[PDB]
Amino acid sequence: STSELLRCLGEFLCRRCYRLKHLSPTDPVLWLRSVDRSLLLQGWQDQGFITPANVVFLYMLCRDVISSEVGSDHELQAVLLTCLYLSYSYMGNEISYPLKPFLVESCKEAFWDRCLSVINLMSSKMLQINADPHYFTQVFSDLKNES
Amino acid sequence: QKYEKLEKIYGTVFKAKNRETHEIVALKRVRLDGVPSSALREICLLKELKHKNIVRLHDVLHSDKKLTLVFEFCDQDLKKYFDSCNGDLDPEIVKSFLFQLLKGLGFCHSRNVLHRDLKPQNLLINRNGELKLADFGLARAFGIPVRCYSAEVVTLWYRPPDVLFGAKLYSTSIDMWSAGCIFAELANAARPLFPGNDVDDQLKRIFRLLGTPTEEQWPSMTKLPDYKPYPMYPATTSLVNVVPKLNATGRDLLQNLLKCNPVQRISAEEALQHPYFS
Repeated sequence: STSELLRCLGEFLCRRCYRLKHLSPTDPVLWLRSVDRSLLLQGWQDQGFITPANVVFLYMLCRDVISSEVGSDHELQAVLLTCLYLSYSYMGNEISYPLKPFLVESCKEAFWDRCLSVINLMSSKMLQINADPHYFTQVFSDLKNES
Repeated sequence: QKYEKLEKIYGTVFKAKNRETHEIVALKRVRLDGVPSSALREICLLKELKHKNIVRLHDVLHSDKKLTLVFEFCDQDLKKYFDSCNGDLDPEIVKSFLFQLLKGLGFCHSRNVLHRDLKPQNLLINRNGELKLADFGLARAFGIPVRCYSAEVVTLWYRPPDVLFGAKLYSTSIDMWSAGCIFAELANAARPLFPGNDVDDQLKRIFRLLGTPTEEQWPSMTKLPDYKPYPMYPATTSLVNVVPKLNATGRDLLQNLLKCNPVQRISAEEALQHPYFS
C-alpha cells in the first residue's frame, strides 16, 4: 500500500541525509503528498500519481541521487521534488504535468540542471525497472526493508 | 553554442553545422517557460533507443532557459516525401519503408517502449532511402503493472478503434494499428486511409471499410468507457479496392495490422516474418 512504502521512503531519506537530525520520515512524505494533492487542480490529473509502484520508482531515483551530505531540508525537498518531477514525467499517467508544485528552489537554472544530471545518470535504470520485473522486485524489496 | 543555425525547419526545429566538427544536425529548442516534462521523457527514452531505424539524439544542452536537443539530421519527413513524388511509389519503396518502420518499431517494443504517435510526419527519410522513427514526445516505457495509461495518444487519423472507444489501457498493438494505416498510405496515393473530422467520424470510416466489430470477434469492446453501438456496416474487406499497388500477400498483412480488436493485431516480429517480405 502507498502510505507504508512512503514512510520507508522517508525512513530512507533520513538515513541518507544524516546531517539533519531534525528530520522525521513524515516530512518528506508530507512534501510528496502535497504536490500530488494540489496537482488535483483537475484537468491536470484525474487520478492520484503516488502509488506503490511509483513510490518505488521514485525511491529508485532518490537512492542514487540524494547526496548524503545534503545541507538543509530545503535542499532535500528541491532534489526530492526534482526526482518526483521526473517520475511524473516518465511514469505519469497523463501525457504531461506542470512545473508549479515542483519548483521550490530559487535559481530556476539549477532545477533544470538536476533534471539533466539525473536523466544522464538514471536513464538506463528508469527504463530497466520497467522492462525487468526482477529488477523491479529488488528495488521494491530494498525499499520495503529500508524501514 | 558550438553550432551554426541555418534554414529553420515542442519548440521550433533547426538545421545546423557543428561548426567545429562540421557535421550537420537538427536542433529542437524547447521553451522552459507540460511541454518540458514531455521533452524530458523523450530524452530519457531516446538515450536508451539506439538503432539505425530510430532517430539519434547526439546531445542535450541547457542554455538561455531553453533545452536544445541536438538530433541527427534527416533530409525530410515521410509526409513531405509523399509530396516530393506524387500519387505513387514503386511497390519496392513501399516494402522498404514498411520494413524499416516495422524494424525500428519492433525494436522499441523489444526495449519496452510504446511510441504512441505513429504518423507519416513522425517518420524521417534520407535520400539514401533509409527511414527512421522520430518524435518520441508521446512515447513512454511500460512493464510495471500500471492501472492505466492515457487515452489522449496518437493523432486522430492513426488512432486505433479501441482507443477511440476511450480505452485508457493498451499494449504495443496500439502502434501496430498506426503502422497498418501508414502502410495503406504507403501503398496508395499516399493519402490517409481514414481521415475523419472527429472521433465519431473516425470510427465510421473505419467500420465502414473493415466492417463493424461484433461482440463475438471483440467481446471486451462493449465494456470500454466510450463504446458506442454503431450500425453493422458490411465488411468491404475486399481491400483491393482501397490499396491496388499491393499484391494479395501484401494485402493479407495490411489486414492483420488493421484488426479492430487490439489482441488480434499481429506484432512487429510477426509482421516482419510475414510472407509479404522476401
